[PDB]
Amino acid sequence: VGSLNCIVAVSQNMGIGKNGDLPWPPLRNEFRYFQRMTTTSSVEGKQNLVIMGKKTWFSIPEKNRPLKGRINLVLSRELKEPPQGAHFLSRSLDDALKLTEQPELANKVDMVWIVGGSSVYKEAMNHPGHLKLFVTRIMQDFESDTFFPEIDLEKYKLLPEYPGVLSDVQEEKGIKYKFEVYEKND
Ligand SMILES: NC(=O)C1=CN([C@@H]2O[C@H](COP(=O)(O)OP(=O)(O)OC[C@H]3O[C@@H](n4cnc5c(N)ncnc54)[C@H](OP(=O)(O)O)[C@@H]3O)[C@@H](O)[C@H]2O)C=CC1
Ligand SMILES: CN(c1ccc(OC(F)(F)F)cc1)c1ccc2nc(N)nc(N)c2n1
Repeated sequence: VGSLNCIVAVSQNMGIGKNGDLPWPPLRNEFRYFQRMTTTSSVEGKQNLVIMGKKTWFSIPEKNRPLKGRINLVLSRELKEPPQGAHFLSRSLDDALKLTEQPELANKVDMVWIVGGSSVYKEAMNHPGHLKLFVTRIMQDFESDTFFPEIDLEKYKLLPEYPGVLSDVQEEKGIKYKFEVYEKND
């Protein structure tokens, strides 16, 4: 394993989802950023693993599942096999992270990316160890029914810079947004 990361886009009121989709209209360059960050692996011959909950998997349009060029793992205690198109299934986050140590993954996985939803983020964010959060701040309030867990700034430090992460305010479809990276080591 090459490390543990969360990536999310969040409104000003901490919203991430509404009725099975994002709260805001599609931001193409935000999606392009998500796909680049999650897919890009520096270790030759390895790929990244994306871990997501069951509702997040079904929120991706079927033509775009699995997320291409990544190993897709879904968390569910109800499902008996990965949902159709997905690669692995785990009943907990610890199980998923143990799975990466097993022979079928131990030499394949470079970065692990938690791509949502809320319960997955909350647990990962309180997981010991070095962890980065890649947060897109959507700089407006949007009505939401799913929210990002609190970021404890006593442990997570906002970085001044990060390679491959544009620093400046961005705007698509009249909506301003900014890419941030946070890091903890505990
Ligand atoms: N803005 C963004 O960056 C993102 C937005 N989204 C949006 O967020 C919403 C989906 O989020 P949310 O409702 O939080 O759903 P999740 O994706 O977290 O799905 C929840 C289901 O996942 C399973 N689950 C979650 N955590 C675990 C776990 N730790 N161990 C075992 N199973 C687990 C359970 O399945 P079971 O009941 O089968 O046990 C649970 O019912 C959607 O609206 C989606 O569009 C999603 C990701 C990112
Ligand atoms: C929910 N999800 C998602 C939804 C739909 C998709 O279909 C596709 F790929 F566009 F075809 C792909 C990814 C997203 C979408 C944008 C996201 N942004 C950031 N910064 N962080 C996340 N975790 C996130 N996750």
